[PDB]
Amino acid sequence: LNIAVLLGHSHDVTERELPLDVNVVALLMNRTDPKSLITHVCDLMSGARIHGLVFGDDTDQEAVAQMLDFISSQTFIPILGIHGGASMIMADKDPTSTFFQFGASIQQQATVMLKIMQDYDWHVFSLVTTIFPGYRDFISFIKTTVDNSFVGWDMQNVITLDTSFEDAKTQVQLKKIHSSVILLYCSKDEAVLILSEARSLGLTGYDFFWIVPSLVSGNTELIPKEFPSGLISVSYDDWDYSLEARVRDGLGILTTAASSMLEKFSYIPEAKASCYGQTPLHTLHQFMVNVTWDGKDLSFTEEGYQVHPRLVVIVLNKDREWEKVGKWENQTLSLRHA
Amino acid sequence: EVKLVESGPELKKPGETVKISCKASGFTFTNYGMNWVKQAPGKGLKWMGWINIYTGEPTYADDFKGRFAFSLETSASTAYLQINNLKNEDTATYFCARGYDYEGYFDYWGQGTTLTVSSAKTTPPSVYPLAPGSMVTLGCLVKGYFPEPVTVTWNSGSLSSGVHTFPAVLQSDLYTLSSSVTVPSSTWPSETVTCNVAHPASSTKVDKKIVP
Amino acid sequence: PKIVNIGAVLSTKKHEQIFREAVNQANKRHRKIQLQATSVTHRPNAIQMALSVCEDLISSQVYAILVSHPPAHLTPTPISYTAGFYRIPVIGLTTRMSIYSDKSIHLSFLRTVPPYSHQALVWFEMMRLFNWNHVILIVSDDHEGRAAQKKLETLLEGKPKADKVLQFEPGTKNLTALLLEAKELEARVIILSASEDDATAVYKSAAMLDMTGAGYVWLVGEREISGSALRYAPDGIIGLQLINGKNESAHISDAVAVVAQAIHELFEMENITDPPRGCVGNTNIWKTGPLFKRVLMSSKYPDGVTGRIEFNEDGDRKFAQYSIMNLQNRKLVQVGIFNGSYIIQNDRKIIWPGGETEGTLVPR
Amino acid sequence: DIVMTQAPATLSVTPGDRVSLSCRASQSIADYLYWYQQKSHESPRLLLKYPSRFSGSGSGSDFTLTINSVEPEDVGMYYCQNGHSFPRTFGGGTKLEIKRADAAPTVSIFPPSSEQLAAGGASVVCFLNNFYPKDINVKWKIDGSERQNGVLNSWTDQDSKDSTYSMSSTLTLTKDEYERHNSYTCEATHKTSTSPIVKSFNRN
Ligand SMILES: *[C@@H]1O[C@H](CO)[C@@H](O)[C@H](O)[C@H]1NC(C)=O
Ligand SMILES: *[C@@H]1O[C@H](CO)[C@@H](O)[C@H](O)[C@H]1NC(C)=O
Repeated sequence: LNIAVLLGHSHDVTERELPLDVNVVALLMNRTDPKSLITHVCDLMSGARIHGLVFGDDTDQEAVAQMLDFISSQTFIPILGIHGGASMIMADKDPTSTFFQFGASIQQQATVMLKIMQDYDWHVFSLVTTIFPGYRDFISFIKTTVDNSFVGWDMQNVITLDTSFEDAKTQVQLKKIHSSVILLYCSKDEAVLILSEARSLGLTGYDFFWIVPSLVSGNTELIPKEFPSGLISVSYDDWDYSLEARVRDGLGILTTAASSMLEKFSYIPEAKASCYGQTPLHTLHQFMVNVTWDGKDLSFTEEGYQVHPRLVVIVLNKDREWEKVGKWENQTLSLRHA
Repeated sequence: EVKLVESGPELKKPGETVKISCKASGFTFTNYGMNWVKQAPGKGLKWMGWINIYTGEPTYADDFKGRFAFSLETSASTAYLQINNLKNEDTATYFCARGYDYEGYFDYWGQGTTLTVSSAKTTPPSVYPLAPGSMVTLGCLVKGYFPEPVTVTWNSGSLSSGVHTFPAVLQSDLYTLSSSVTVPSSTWPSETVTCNVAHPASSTKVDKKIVP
Repeated sequence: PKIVNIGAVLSTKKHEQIFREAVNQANKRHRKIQLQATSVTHRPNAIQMALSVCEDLISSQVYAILVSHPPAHLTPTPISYTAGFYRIPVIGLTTRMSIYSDKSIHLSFLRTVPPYSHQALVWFEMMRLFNWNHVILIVSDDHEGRAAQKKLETLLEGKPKADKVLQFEPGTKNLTALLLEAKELEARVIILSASEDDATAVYKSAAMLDMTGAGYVWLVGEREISGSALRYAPDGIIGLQLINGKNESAHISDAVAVVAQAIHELFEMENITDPPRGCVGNTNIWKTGPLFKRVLMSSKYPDGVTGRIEFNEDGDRKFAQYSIMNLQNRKLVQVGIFNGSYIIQNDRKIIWPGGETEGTLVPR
Repeated sequence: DIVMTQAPATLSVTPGDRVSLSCRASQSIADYLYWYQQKSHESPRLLLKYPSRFSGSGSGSDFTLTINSVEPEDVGMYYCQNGHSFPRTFGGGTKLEIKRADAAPTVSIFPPSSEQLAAGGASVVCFLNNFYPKDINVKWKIDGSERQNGVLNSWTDQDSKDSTYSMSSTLTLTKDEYERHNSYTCEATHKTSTSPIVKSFNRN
């Protein structure tokens, strides 16, 4: 009934798009810090009585999704991570929360990376990870899939870097690599220091193939100078997926869950009174987990991410631009050679 | 960012009631306490009490129990100080100070509200410009007004360096002060020097210009 | 002499005074740094708590924030998220829940107390002491139950194949079928990991199948011998009690000592930035945030009021000491301590469930 | 209750010296002892929790606020507040003045304006601005005769930037009496004056 949309500066601000009447609230802000996030959602909750939030972001701060998950469990407001740090998948959604993201899990991304290597017949590869959260899930999914498949891969023992800022230690660990294809798992800030160190050792030239998940690429509009030309990445930051289309999917999920909740129950949960000063019987949690909109499956997992996210293989050309070179999204298959 | 703006100065006869507001900004209301501090003219700082803002529970001191009530709005982020049965000993400046934590130090104060409990009549000031007959110094005489205070500025507040506003002297329920402005001879009288005088009690404002 | 502020979120104003005293004693110990103490008590709701972390703590440019509980435990979460946003280290003093060991959600979190899951370290050592090779592990199907199971199976795999795991949904008071399955598996030593309410339900259903008496050994942690669970615990049960686990001041002065030692070991390096000044407008992380967290976790403070203070790879406290409690005639009796690496016997005799009585072993 | 007693009411410090202001409590209050600075015509400002030149020491019942390098902007009143028990009480305050180089006043006299006359009033104003030290004697002489009745004196607090003092004396007459005399002078005696600084005018 009442839905708000928060975005970042770019082309923006033109407001609106079944039984419910949808009053969309469109506001923009350049500040995305814990206090600014809480204040805007609370001020928005205190005036307008919003039933769901569509939030998009233009940063690399994965902790924005951490704050939106916290806000969603404290105000009982369904929040949809649409773009930016709000959509980066790191922590599992809180069970009581109603915060879902247009993002892909690490297991879904590594599925794309292995299909890339299978196409180009890259059976020999090395694994370079840090102690960053998620690296153990990354190694497991790759070890089990490689050992369970019959592609007959060769995988070097995983090279692990405990501290970035390592100076010689990074240099000593990077020398253990003896493969042409390298799967690197680390944060975007950790990748700057590692790839800059790998370039000095002559490991970033077109002799090698570096494949990194969306954690390293992050926002496709911010490219550090230390990223080498020819860097392969699997990310869900589709440039072709428009912000206008994303917020439309966000609105379509909430309105469908609203009318579905208006069919099983005779009322829509009224917004909370206030964030400050002093629980709902039913929420849209079970109604927006499975929702189809315009022939696109927008279902969410219990952990928070999408079941059918729009994965895209991107490459970094010498012009310092990410080039969409492949798409996995259709019929469970990677279509490269774009 | 973080600010505390109190209401303007008041003039009430003995036996009335006044309400002083304290509008907070830039921080999370209901996370702090509001303290009220009284200061008589040149007579030190005295604590009146405080009020929890999360729970509107006031705590009055022994000397300020009975005629003082703490109140608040929490939607407008405003703390109130109401004083009933006004006596002559209540003429003072009343500050609101934010209590860090609750019951912590007072890390942010308001500008203060000047309250005057007198039975005399309100009187607008009479502004007289002082002109003489390398550096030139001009004057402005604000005479016969009541009560305090009176805000005096020069050339719409632009003239700041070289201003000397002196404290008012009172004589039979009427105050009188004077203000001096020293400007280079390169500016006056080639340019204009305006003396601005505002008296909130009379709700008046005069602007006498200094002319040779 | 530049100032370095240390934040804190404590239970009472009395503890803030103790926090200021510990930082004052840290400044006496003597680059010259002036440590300053900035603290608040817990706010009413989690939202106001998060805002108070921004307005009262981060606005003072704190290098770290110490967190304990309120008076009358998942309360450190709003502090963890807000300060973790800028990768500012958060040192937990009270909480023992295992969700804080997951760095995917609490990346910038450390602890001066170990989580309940690390009690399996003592369970592993008693299995080596008594040469136990077949145990039955009963855990609740929740974050705390899985974490206790995973830590135990890791220590055993360092030699499955020695323990059987039975899980039950929390809140279930009908463990009759689960316990009969434990009996069918020829259960002798049972290790229980559950909450006070869940452990109570296990004990009541265990007395149903005559499994609270002879022929059984019960090895549990602290929650399972606390409050309601103790009233239904079988005589002869053996549980654990974390030494100084609930002494907030002891962990206030220990965390301050570790932070102070780590602040000076941090400023011996180059290219060091100051923590953010407030939240509004600041979206990037603290540049030297992750480095300071690595300096803290690598710290070794052996002279600690709660023993040696080292930190896990996840930031959890290492070398914690436990009391090995044995319930004798409705009264908990300390039959020894785990001093961080070994078990010390202590001159009392264990009373097994029933009539058999024996010492804290070390012999045939 | 509990009374807060501050040891020196007034102090005159040379710019750059180190001054320590004391604050003794009747009872012990541990470290719940706050320090406030109130400059002239301003609200109090919290200084110390329990700047960058202000430091705090002491505990229990005797405390001390120290300024390592005193700056000219430090002129004002300093209160210490008890925050350990209700009711919270403040100290008697400490007025901080700063020593300075001797500066002669700038004297300027102004005759009654036409507007104050042509209404019923006669007021002569004399300004003595930017001098140090603050001790000045001001005399009003009419036709060489000293006048002490009907004179009003106002003084400014010490300047934060200039560190000087200023004074205004106004001679109030009846418009009838102001016409009965011709010479109005405003003389001053100061430390920096070998001869008394005199400013006068004639209504001619
Ligand atoms: C904590 O230790 C102190 C002694 O240092 C003692 O006074 C206090 O009672 C202890 N508290 C608990 C809960 O054990
Ligand atoms: C623990 O006890 C052992 C005895 O086996 C001893 O060697 C060790 O130093 C003790 N550690 C501590 C921290 O007391």
